Amino acid sequence: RYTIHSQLEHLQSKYIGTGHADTTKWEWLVNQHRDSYCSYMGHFDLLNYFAIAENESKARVRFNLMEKMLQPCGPPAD
Amino acid sequence: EEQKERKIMKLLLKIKNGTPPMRKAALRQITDKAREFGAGPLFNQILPLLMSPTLEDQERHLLVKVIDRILYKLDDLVRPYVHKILVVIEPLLIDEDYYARVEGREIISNLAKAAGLATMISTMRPDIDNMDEYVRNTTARAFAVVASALGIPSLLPFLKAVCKSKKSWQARHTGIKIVQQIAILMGCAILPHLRSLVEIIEHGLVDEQQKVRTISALAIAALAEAATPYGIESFDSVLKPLWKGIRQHRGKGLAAFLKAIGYLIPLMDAEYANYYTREVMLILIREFQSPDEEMKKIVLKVVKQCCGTDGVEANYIKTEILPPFFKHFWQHRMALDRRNYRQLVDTTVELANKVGAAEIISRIVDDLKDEAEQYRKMVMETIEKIMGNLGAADIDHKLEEQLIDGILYAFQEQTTEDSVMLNGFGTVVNALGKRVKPYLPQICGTVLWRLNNKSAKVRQQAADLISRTAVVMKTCQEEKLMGHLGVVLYEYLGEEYPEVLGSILGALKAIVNVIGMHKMTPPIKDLLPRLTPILKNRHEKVQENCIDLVGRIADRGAEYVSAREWMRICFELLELLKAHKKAIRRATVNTFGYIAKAIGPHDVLATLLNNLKVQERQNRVCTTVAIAIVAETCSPFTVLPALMNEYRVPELNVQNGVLKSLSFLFEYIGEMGKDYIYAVTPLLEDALMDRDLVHRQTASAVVQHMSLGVYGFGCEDSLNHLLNYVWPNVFETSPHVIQAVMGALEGLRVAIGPCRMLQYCLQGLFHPARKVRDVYWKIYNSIYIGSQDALIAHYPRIYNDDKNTYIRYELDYIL
Amino acid sequence: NFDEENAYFEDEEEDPLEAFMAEVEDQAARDMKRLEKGIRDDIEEEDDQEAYFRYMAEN
Amino acid sequence: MFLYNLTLQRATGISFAIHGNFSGTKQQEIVVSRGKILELLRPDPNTGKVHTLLTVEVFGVIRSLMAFRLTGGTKDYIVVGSDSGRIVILEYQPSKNMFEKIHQETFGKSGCRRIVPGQFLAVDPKGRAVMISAIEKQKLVYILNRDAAARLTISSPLEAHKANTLVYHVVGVDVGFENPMFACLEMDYEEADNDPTGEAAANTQQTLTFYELDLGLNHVVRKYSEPLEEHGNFLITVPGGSDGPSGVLICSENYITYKNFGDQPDIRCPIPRRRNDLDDPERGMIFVCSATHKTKSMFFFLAQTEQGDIFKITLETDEDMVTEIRLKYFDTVPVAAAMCVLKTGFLFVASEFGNHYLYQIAHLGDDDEEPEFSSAMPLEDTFFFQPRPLKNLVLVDELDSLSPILF
Amino acid sequence: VAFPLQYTPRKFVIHPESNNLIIIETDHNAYTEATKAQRKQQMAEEMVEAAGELAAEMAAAFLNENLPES
Amino acid sequence: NGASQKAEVIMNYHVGETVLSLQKTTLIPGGSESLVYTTLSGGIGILVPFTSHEDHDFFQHVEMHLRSEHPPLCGRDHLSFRSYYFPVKNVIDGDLCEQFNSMEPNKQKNVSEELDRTPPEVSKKLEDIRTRYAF
Amino acid sequence: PDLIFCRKQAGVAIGRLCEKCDGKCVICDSYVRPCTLVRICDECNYGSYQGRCVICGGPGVSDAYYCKECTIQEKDRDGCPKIVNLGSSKTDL
Ligand SMILES: [Zn+2]
Ligand SMILES: [Zn+2]
Ligand SMILES: [Zn+2]
Repeated sequence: RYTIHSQLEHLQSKYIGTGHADTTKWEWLVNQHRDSYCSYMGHFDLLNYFAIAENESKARVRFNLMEKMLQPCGPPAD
Repeated sequence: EEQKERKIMKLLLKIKNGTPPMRKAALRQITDKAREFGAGPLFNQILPLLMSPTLEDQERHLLVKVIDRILYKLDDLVRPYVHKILVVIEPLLIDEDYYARVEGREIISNLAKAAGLATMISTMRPDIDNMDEYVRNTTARAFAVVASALGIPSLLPFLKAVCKSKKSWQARHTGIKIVQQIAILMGCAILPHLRSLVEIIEHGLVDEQQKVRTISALAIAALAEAATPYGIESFDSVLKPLWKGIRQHRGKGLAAFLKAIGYLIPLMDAEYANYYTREVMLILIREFQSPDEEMKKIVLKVVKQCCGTDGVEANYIKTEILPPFFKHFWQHRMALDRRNYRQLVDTTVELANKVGAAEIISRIVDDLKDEAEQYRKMVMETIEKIMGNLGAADIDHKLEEQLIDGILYAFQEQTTEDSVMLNGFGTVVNALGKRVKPYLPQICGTVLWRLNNKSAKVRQQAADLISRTAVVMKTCQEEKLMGHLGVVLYEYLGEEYPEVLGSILGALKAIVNVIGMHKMTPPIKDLLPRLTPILKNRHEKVQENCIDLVGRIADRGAEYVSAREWMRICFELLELLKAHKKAIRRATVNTFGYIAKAIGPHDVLATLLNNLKVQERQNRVCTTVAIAIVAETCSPFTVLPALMNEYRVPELNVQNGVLKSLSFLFEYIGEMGKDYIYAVTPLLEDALMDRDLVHRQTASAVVQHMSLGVYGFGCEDSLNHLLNYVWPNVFETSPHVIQAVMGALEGLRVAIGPCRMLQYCLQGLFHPARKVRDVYWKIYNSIYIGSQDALIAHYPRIYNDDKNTYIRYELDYIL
Repeated sequence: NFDEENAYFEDEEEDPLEAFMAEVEDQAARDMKRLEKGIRDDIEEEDDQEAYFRYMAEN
Repeated sequence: MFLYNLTLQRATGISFAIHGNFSGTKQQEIVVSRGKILELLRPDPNTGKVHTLLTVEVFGVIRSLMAFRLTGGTKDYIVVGSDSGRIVILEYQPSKNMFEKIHQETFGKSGCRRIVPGQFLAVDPKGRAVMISAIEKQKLVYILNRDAAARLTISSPLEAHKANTLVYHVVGVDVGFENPMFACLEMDYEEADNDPTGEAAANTQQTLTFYELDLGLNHVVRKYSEPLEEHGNFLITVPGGSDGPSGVLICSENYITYKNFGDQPDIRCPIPRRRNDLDDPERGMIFVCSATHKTKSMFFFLAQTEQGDIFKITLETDEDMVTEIRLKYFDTVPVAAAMCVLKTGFLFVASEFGNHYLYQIAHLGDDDEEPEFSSAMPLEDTFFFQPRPLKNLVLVDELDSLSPILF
Repeated sequence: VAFPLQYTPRKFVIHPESNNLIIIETDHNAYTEATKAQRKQQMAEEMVEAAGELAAEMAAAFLNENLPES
Repeated sequence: NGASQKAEVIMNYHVGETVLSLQKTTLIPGGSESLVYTTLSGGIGILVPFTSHEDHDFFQHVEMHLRSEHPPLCGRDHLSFRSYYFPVKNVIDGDLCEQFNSMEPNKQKNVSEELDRTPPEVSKKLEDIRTRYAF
Repeated sequence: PDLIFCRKQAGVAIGRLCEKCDGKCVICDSYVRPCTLVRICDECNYGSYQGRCVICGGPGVSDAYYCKECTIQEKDRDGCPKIVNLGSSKTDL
């Protein structure tokens, strides 16, 4: 039963941010927000943009984005 | 119970003889039950299976992994068994196998970490003055290993005490040997502790025991080699006693002292190097004149190391070292040994590298005419290496005289044939280049004489000489001699020996490559009909050289042959496009390209498409390759309409062949296929909507190769149109078809963008139907793993509900 | 351990260690009389291959 | 339409600035990172002017930048973390005036991704290991070595992955020729995702974790892990070995903390505040950047707040324990992205926006009557200082920068 | 050549007749001059009401000196 | 989804910095028109058209050969970096094309042999398009 | 078929190919445009496994490559591509 194709599909499910047919809107959007914040911290001119728009320092913006990564979108249901 | 625990430790048999899954499961089980099992039974079962005489290397590696994992869990519970572990695995530190040593080192490291430093010292202490050299040797090696595992500063006090012991010169010997083994095992990572190690061992150079003095010198040499090039401030209190000792001692001890000197001198600055080299060089000449083989092997290395430092002068070398060196070191007994032979050649090449090639070559050239084959061989090796490193810019007349005389004599009198003389001849003449005009006649006379007879190995050697010398034979403004030897080569074309045939084919190819296709003495019109039946030989060397020769002819001299013969040659070469050897395959691809360029596509493609239908699978692949080669060499503008007329024929097993051809063709031409997507889209639209599954699979392969081949050239309109026809096939239950469709989709991701793919995919991620959701999440997971960061810009806007915030506000900021 | 030089050299054969051995012996005895630290992520966590085998066994 | 792209004036903003002996001589240079440009600057000690030696486009996004050298060497190397899934080591060649690529090792996919490393770079102070880390879950360690020709050698990487974990900052710990150590600010989010009441998100703590690399056994061990009182941004490596203790300074909101593994207790000092401050009373204060300077006798730290005030930081020690932290107002400069203290007494300030500045350090060891603050002072309330014009620094050079262009 | 500004500039237009610039400058997290002056006055009086020997007034020195915001 | 009639994209390019200004203008007296842009990092660049097909084919070949022989310094792929969010469409990168003048003479010789020219002839074609629009 | 990929973190070892499967891509089995050099993990290059073929396991005589299509799609950025036989044991086929 051990094929390459079922090994590929199982390794895809291990990559964080990947979903299946029982993924909820909450999970999908939490993934979206988390890698959005990581990408803002990676790209230097997007961070420059936000730091000019809200009149803050870049270290302060990075710290705020880090703090927002623990619970974006609020708490889950149930 | 004790009788049950072995029955459970059958986990070991599971680990040794089992598949990867069983091995991993049993590894887990034993590493979670190690503490409950205990160090007694675990090792009482592991050690016999480790010292079994029928164990293999992979099972030993697996057992090493098991020992590591159980030592991690049992941390101090092994103290009452350290001695047993060490008795079993103290060998494998001196084994002949390289991996046995590595695994023994890993086991000793993990054991020294599980137990303490104190336990290891208390267990290994008594076997330090044991009167068996073998035991002391392994104890020193194991102490070096535990030092590498626990850090040197932990073992510095024990060594400081054991190297100054007053009761056992055997213990002193063992401690200094431990320092030497530490240096050898750890390398340049000893540099922060150099001063401490040298201070521990420096009192041993003046010991009253000769064995202790010798091991101290060897340890100093090991530390210097490990520290190279840094660290010389830590060797002064040895710099003085070492030079006093080389002026006082004689024998083995002198040999060790000189080895240490030789390692220390390349560490110094210019003045220190010069001074210390003068001293060591005086005693080094006295040892130049010596009987002992080990002594001479040491002395050669010391000369090589001294003469390579910056402070030592080329003039001083020329006036003091070279006369006695060449006087005592270049003789037949030096030629007879092997290790000393290899050391002497290297020392002489490196001496030339600083003194000039002229000095060395002019000193050893006249020995090229000698009655000793091995002496001639050694001289030729040395001269060839020197002229390959430095060149001939400093060689002058009366020296080229002797050089050419000698290499000619050495080539002629060679009885046993080996590539040394061949490569020396080649290097010498190619380093001369333009300057050897006045010698080419007698050179070519010698080559012809060797080629005319002599058992065909002389013939093959002469053929290789021609091969590697033809370039300078023409660039020296000379063509009649190479024309004549090409004629006599062409006469040698029916041979009993394939390796000689390959060599003469190579010589012919080298000649036709440099000489004009005009202006040539053997005519192509008579050469090629002789070449054509050789294409049937099955020796790989013959095949490759013959095909390469025919390719060179078709490339430069196409206007001397008829399209009929070119057609026959094409159809004889066709089946070699899938040969088992990479060299034959690449040679055939090149030759077919040249011939197709020579004649044209019109009538070749006729027969190719003709036999597309009447051939079976193993022969169809070569036809597909040939079609793609023709389209690459003569633009696919001439191939595609004829190939699509073949699809217009109403027959499966023909339309499939056309589709396979198109797939491999786009894959092979690459970015050239960007002008031909619109021409092919209607065929693919028909094929992607078809009842036959193989049609759709092959058409998706075509789309994939097209989209990956054109990337960054702007065919997004055509590929969007095709994506509209690829997408309806994602709801396919057949494995190979769905696998082709997914690959086409991943190629279209690269070609079109993740934005369009995400727009197609957002439809069914939250469909009510679980099947639709399955398929769409597969597609989305592909698009997400490839280009995760580009999706930050393409996600749609999702609104806040009562409880959760889903809007991204930073992106709504305006400046 | 092999080198024609090593064989040549290893062929010609014919209080401080007590003040260290004493303390080493005593410390070792004390260490032994105890029954009579970093965690290793790789050893205690399943690998990708182990996870795949477990998933196949489960379903 | 077919177009052609040409740059007229390259970018002038600065993201990172490191300094070392990159040409191999006794001079010191500065390697700066513009966004997608790598630049090498040399300030002259006799005129106080900064010159540009080399500018290269790298056609990527530089995310991290560190320097190192090996024991015994006299030349510094450059390690770059980027948005390629690669780690590269560069060497400056003065005779050719170019960057030569020494090594390049591949570990993942491209783009500024979330679980592929490239965002954090930590190097062992003795130069024998380097860590590269992502914001989530993935850490790799390479071992650095040398051959007899003194050429760099890199090994296969070792993994230090940790699921459901966020990383704030990674730093190499200065142990002296013991096994290399790395320290990270971490946060596990696995329980905040399973609590609908949202109070696992509340009272989730930040930890400080120490990673030890066993060079002899070739594996990574997680050695220490301690929760913190409040969340912190970046860490600072305290010089260790023989020239000091071996811990880290944790910069938090309103505080700075010293920590070390063993019997060392934690020492905290509040950040002093401007007297008669017109700011909003509900805001805290953080440090935005730092710089270390280590002489043969002593060492100190320079640290800047969100308002631009630099504080000089020193540590009072005993045999091996830290007992106090002292703070002292140094000067006010524009808010910096990085600052370097050079030998020969110069402070380079790369501002996060606008022009850059080179200052000369006129006074160290202070002949003045301003107050010093300390962690050993009893306090019920915070410290208060008064800002004033430049006293210890003297402006010598000023580099023009157009960043940011808004219209 | 550089010409200093008060807040962060966002846009400017050019007057066609005179070639003059019309600039708008805005900052988030900021005080206007009137708000700053009134805040300073209010802090000064809530300092001057400390009820502690009032003879030594830091308020008059707080109101007169101003640090340059650049 | 919104309107029936849709606009076509004819050009796509990742610059690497965020642009806040674009203008079509002439920069030098007696020159041609460029598209000027400025970034948030302080950079000023231009986008200029090609005059003939033969000019455009020459610069395409130069960019195609430098992508393989002079690859970016931190391990990025040039085409991949310019296709960051959308695939590149109809733009040649003259910042890469002009790194020809910084290469070593061996590589300059090899690339000029590939383009069937002399290194001084390649350098002169690069300077010619630059001085036609900008300085 | 009981064949998977290794997919562990690859190091500094270089993959080899026997003379049967010599010019193929270790991923897609193609012969067009070998582009990128293959790295394998340290466990798959050890002892008796040193220098064996990545695809089949026979004696290696050349270096293994990724083709250009796999490089473009970034298929060189996954783990070690050595083929593992799950149906047998270590010293088996
Ligand atoms: Zn492939
Ligand atoms: Zn592997
Ligand atoms: Zn194979």
